[PDB]
Amino acid sequence: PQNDYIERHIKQHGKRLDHEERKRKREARESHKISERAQKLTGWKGKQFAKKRYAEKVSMRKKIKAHEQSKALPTYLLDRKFSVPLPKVRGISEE
Amino acid sequence: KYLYLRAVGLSPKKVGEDIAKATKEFKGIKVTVQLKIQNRQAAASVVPSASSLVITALNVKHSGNIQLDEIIEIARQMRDKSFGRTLASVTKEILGTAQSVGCRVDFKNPHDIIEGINAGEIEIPE
Amino acid sequence: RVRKRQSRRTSTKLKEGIKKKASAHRKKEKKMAKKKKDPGIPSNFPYKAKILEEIE
Amino acid sequence: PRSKRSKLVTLAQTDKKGRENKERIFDEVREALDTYRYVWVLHLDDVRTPVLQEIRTSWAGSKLIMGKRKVLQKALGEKREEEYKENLYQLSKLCSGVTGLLFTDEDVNTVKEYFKSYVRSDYSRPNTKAPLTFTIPEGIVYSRGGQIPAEEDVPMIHSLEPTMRNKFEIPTKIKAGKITIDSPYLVCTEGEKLDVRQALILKQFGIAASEFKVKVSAYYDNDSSTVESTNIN
Amino acid sequence: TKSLYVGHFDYKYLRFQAIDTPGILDRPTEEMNNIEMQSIYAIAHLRSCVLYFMDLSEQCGFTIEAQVKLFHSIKPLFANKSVMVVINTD
Amino acid sequence: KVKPVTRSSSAIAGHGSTILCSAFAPHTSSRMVTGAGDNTARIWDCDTQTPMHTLKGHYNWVLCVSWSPDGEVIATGSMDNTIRLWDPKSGQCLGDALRGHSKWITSLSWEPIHLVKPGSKPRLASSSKDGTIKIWDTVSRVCQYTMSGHTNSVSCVKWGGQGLLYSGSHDRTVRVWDINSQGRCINILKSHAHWVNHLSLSTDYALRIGAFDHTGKKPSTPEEAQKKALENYEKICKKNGNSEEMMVTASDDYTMFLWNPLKSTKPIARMTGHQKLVNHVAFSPDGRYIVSASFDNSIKLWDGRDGKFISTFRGHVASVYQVAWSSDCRLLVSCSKDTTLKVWDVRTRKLSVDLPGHKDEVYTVDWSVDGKRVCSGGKDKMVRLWTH
Amino acid sequence: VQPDRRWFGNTRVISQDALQHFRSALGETQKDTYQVLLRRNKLPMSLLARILDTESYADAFGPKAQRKRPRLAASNLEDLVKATNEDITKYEEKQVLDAENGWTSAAKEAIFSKGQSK
Amino acid sequence: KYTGEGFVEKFEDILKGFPNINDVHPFHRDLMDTLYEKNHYKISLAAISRAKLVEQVARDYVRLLKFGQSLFQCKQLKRAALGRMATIVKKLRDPLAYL
Amino acid sequence: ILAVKKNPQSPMYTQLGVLTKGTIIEVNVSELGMVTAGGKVVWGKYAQVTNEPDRDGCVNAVLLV
RNA sequence: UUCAUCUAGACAGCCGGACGGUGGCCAUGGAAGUCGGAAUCCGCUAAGGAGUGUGUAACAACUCACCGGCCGAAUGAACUA
Repeated sequence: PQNDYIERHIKQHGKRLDHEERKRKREARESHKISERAQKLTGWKGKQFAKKRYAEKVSMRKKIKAHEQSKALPTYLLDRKFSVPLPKVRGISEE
Repeated sequence: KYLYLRAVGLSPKKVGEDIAKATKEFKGIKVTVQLKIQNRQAAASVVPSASSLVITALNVKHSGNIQLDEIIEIARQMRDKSFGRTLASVTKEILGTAQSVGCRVDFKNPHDIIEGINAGEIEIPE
Repeated sequence: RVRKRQSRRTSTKLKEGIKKKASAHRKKEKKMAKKKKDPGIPSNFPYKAKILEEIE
Repeated sequence: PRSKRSKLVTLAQTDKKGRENKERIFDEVREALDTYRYVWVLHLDDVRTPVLQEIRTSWAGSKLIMGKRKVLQKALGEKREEEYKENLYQLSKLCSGVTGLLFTDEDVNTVKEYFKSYVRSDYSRPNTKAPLTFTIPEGIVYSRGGQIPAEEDVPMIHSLEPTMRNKFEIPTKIKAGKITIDSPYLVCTEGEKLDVRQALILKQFGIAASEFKVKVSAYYDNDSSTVESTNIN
Repeated sequence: TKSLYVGHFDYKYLRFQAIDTPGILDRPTEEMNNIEMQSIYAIAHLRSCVLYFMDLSEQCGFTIEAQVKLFHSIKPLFANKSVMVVINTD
Repeated sequence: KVKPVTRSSSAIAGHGSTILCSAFAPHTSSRMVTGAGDNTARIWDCDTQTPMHTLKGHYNWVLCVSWSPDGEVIATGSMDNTIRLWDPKSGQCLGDALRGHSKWITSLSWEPIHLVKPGSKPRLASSSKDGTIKIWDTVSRVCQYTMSGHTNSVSCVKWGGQGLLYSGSHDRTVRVWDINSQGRCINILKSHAHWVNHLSLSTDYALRIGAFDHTGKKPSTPEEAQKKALENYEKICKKNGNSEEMMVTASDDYTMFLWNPLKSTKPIARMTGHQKLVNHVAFSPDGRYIVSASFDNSIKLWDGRDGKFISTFRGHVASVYQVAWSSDCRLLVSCSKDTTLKVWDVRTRKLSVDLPGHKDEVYTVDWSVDGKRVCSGGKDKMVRLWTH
Repeated sequence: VQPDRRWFGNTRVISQDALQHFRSALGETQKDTYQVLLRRNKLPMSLLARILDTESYADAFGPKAQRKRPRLAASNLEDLVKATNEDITKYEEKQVLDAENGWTSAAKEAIFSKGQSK
Repeated sequence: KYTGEGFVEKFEDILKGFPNINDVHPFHRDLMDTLYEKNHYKISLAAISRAKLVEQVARDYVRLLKFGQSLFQCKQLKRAALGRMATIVKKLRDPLAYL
Repeated sequence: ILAVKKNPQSPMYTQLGVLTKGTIIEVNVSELGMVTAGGKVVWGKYAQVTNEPDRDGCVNAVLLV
C-alpha cells in the first residue's frame, strides 16, 4: 500500500523468471484459441463472440483506410404537394 | 573529459555561474552547452545549435523575418560537421529547422525559399 | 453426465406449416419484386493470345 | 483460405521501393562509368552509417555507389559478351558481398594509401575473434561492465535482467533495483572465434575494440580498359 | 517521490507518525503543481513538528541561498508548527 | 457621384458550367474573379471583356471566392473540403491546398488590415458545413486553430474590427469568438427559431477594401496601409465618438435581428415583415441603412441604428438571392430567380432601371468600388458586365 | 388523411400585448385561492459554466492527465492558512453538533405503515 | 423490475462506497481535490445519482404493462424499458472510466 | 400537447383523443420563439405522430411546418 | 476468379545497417522519435518515420517500417462457390 507499491516491487525484484516467455506463448496461442471459441461456445456466447469479432474487423478496416487516405448550386440553395408524412396508416378495429 | 548539461532557459555549484557567464547577455534561450571537465574545473561553453541560433536571429510564438543572410551566417557557423557538401544544401537543412520553429523567413514560408533555391531563383555564394 | 439431445423427427404439423410459410413468402417476394459485363478472357488459359486475332 | 499464419500488419510511413530503385542505380552506375576515369571495388561487410558518411564526405567530387551485388554485376557485365566496356566482367566477378563501388578521377596512389591508412574502432562482429578478454566482477554489474572504475559508472537498468538472463544466458539475480551476480562471468578469450551472444554482450557493454579497415580488391581504368588487383586493407 | 509517504515509530510508549513529502520549489505561488500543493496542504493542516533539512554542502544540486529562500517563503505556514532545522557533512 | 448602370456587356463566355460566385477586386474596377459549376475559376479583364488566368486545382464545384483586402491574394473554397490560394498575376496556386475540413466550404473572411501587424499578411477565417471554423496562417498556409462549438452547418462567418469573429450556423445561434483569447467562445446569441443565413456587419465594406477608396491609388508601404485602413474603419465605427459595430442576422423564420454584440448580449430589435425567408442582408458602406432580400419577391429597407422600417422595394417576380450596394450609399442592385437584375434609388425609394439580358436564374452579382461596373452571373454560364 | 393547405399553417396565434396583459391578470388571479376561473377549458393556460468542455475527465486524472497545476488556487499564501484554520474549526464544530457497539434496535411494527399502501 | 434493481444496486454500491469529498476532513478534502479535481469528482457522482431515472422508467413501463393485451405489445414494452436503461448507461461511459 | 384534431380512424376517436399512429395533434411551440409577419407569436402548430404508442411509452411526432 | 512480387534472387528465417541538422517547436518538476498539442522539412543515402511498439524519472537499450548479406524457386493479399 501507500503508493504504487507493485511498480516499486517490479523495479526492485522484477515480475518473475517465467513471465516474458509465457506472455509470448499466450499471444501465440491466442490465434488458435480464437478459432477454438468460434467453433465452440454454443448459443448466446457464440453470437456475442461473432458480434465482437465483426466489430473488431470493421475497426481495423477503418484504421487502415484512415492511414492510407491520410497518406451545381451555391452555398445558400444547397442544403435545400401538401401531403402529410403518413397517409394511409394501418386500420384499427373497434375490437 | 566531456559532459553535456544543456539544462538552460564535480563541484556542481561554481559550474552554475560558469555556465551563466557563458550566457551573460546572450543567450536567454535553451541553448546546448559542452562542459570540458578537468580535475574539478568546469570549462563550459556553448555548442552551436540550429534552433537556438535561429531563435537568437529572430505561450510564446515566433515570426522572424530573418532576411536570408542571418541564416547564411548560421550555415557558416555550423557547416563545421554538417555532413553536407555545399552551403546551398546546409541552408535548406536550416530552413527546415526554421519551418519547424514556425518563423517567417524573409517574408515567405521557408519551404518556398527552398523551392526557389532548388529551382534556380536564389543564389548562394559557396 | 451428458445432457439431452434434440430430435430430428419432423412431426407433420411442422412440415405443413413450413410449406405454407414458403408459399406465402414466395407471393410476398413476387409482390416486392415489382419495385451485362462479360468477365473476359480469363488467365491460366495457355492459348489466350489467339482469341485476339479473329477480330479483323 | 484458412489455417495460415496471419501477417502482422503495422501502419508506418515508409514503403517498399521495387524495381524502379534498381533501374535507377543501374542507370547511375552506367552514366558514371562514362564520366569518371577510375573505378574501384570496396568490400564493406559490416559498417556504420557515420563511418560511410565520413568516407563519402572525404571527397564530394568522387562517387560511391552501394546497392545490390547482382544489379551492379549486370550494370558492369558478368559475361564477356554482356558488358558495357572491355575487360569489365574481369572486375565485376571480384564482388563478393556488400560492395561499395567507387568512381573517381584521382590518382591511384592517393586512394591506395588512404584506404590502408584509414582505420577506425568498431564492434567485434561475430564469426570474428576479438583481441580482448573480460571477466565481469562478481558483485554488481555496471553499464560498462568492467572497463572503468565503478565509481564513475552507474548500475545498469533493471529492465535488462530478462535480456541478460535469457538471451545472453548469464546467471543473473537482482537485489533491489541493482542487478547482481555471485561469481565473475568470463565472456571471451583472445583468439576465440566469437559467437552472436558474445558479440551482443560486448555491444551492450559498449566495447568498440576491433579494427575496422576497409578492404579493396581491384581497380579498373577506362582509358586503358584494364583490370588490376590489389588486396589492400 | 511524487507523493506523501508515511512511517511509524514508538517513542516513550507512544505511537508517532513521520511523513515524507516529495518537494517544494521557490515558485511565487500563484502557479504551482499538484505535487507541491500536497506538501503545502500537509504542512498547513497537521498538528505536527516539522523538520527542515538543509544539507549544508555543495551537494543537492541546490544552493544554500535558495534553501534559506524557500524556508523564508514557507515560514508563514510555520507560525504554530514547532519547527526544527537540521544540517545534514565563509 | 456614382451613376446608375444602363448598358450591358457582350454575353461573355468561359468556364462552361453554372456560375456560382463572383467578386471584383478591392483596388481595380477591371479585375474580377468568378467561380463556376466546374472545378475551375477565371479572372476577367473587364476593360477588354476578355477571359484571363483560368484557374484549376479543385476537383468539385467552386462555391466561395474572396479577394484579400490588400489585393495580393485570392482564396477559393469548393464543394470538396479544400481551400486554395492564388496569385492573380501568375494566375497560379500558391503552394498546396489548405485541407482539414470534412465537408464543403460555405463562407470566407480575411483578417482586416488595420489589425495585421506591419510586414505581415492577413489571416484567413474559413467556415464549413461540418460545424467548424478554421483560422489559416495564409503565408505558411497551415491551420492555426479551429473553433468547434457549433453542431450543424456554419452558414456565415465575419471578422470584425475589434479582433472578434461572428459566426452564424444552422443551430439557430450566433457565436462570438475572441481570437485574442486563443479562439475561445465568449458569447452565444440565441433568439432565432429557424436556421441562420448571411450574418452581416456594419463596417464590412471598410474591412473588405482595406485602404482602397474609389480612387484606386495604392498605399506606398504596409506601415502606411495600416493607418490608411484604420482611419477608414474609424471614421465609420466612430459614428458617435465611441466605437460600436452593429451586427445583423437573417433566418428562415422570416425575420432578422439587430445586435450590439459587446454592449449587450440581447438583441435590440427583431425586424419582421417578410412573408418568406431572408437569404441575404447588407449594411450600407456608411453603416446607416440595412437592406434585406427575401424569397417573397421583395427587398426591404431598414435603418441600421434601431431596426426601424423604411420602405419596400418591389418589382421582382421570383426568389431574390442577394443584393449589393454602391459605395455612395444611393444605389442598390439586386439579383433574382428571374433573369433580371434591378437597380433601386434608395432616396426616392424607387426602381431606377430593370436590367434584363440574362436567360436563366442569376445567382451572383457584385458592384465595383468606384461604381463603374457591376458583374453578374448565374445558370446561363455567361457572365455579364453591366456599365453606364 | 388527405392533403390540405390548412395543415402546415399556424393554428393558434396571439399578439404580444394581449399576451402580456393576459399573463399579468392571471398571475394576479391564480395566486389568490379564493378566486376561481369559470370556464378553464376554453382558456389558454399553457401561456404561463460547465467545465467538461475544457477538461475531458481524462486530462484531469488518468495515465494521460494533462493537468499539473490547479485553478482552485489562492494567492497570498497566508490566505490558505486562514482558510485551513477556519475549515478545521468548522469541522470540529459539526462534529460536536451531530454528536454502534454491537446491539440493534427492534423492528418497526408493521401496523405503523397501514395508511401507506398501493 | 429485476433489470431496474440490478442497476440501482450497482449504482448504490458506487455512491455509498465512494467518500463524500466534503464532509470528511479539510486535509483529506484538499488532498483529494488536488489529486482528482473535486469538480469532476462531484459531477460524475451526480451523474450516477441522477441516472439512479432508471427507477422512473421501470415504474412507468410496469404500470403501462398492466394494460398489455398481447404478447407482442408486452414484449415491445419490455424491450423499450431495457433499451432506455441501456441509453442511460451508454451516456455514462466517461465518468465510470474516471471513477 | 394542446389537442387532437384528426385520428384517421372513425372521428369518434378524435373526440375521445386517441393517439394512434398517423394521428394529428396541436402542440405548443412557444419554446421555439416562432413569430409571424406582423410580430404575433405563434404558440400552436400541427404535428403527426409517427409511432404506435401502445407499444412504446413514447409519443413521437413530426411537425407540419 | 482477380490483382501483385520474383535468378537485376521473391516468401520464411538468421546476421548487419537502421544515420545526420536534432535533445526540431510548444508546453513541464522532468519528456531527448514513443504522457500530451500542433508542424511533419530538408540533407546524405542501398535504405533509414521529426518515428511502429516494449522500456527509462529522463537518457540508454531493444524493436518495426525500410535497405543489404547468406539461403535458391515459387509466393502474398482480396474475393466467390
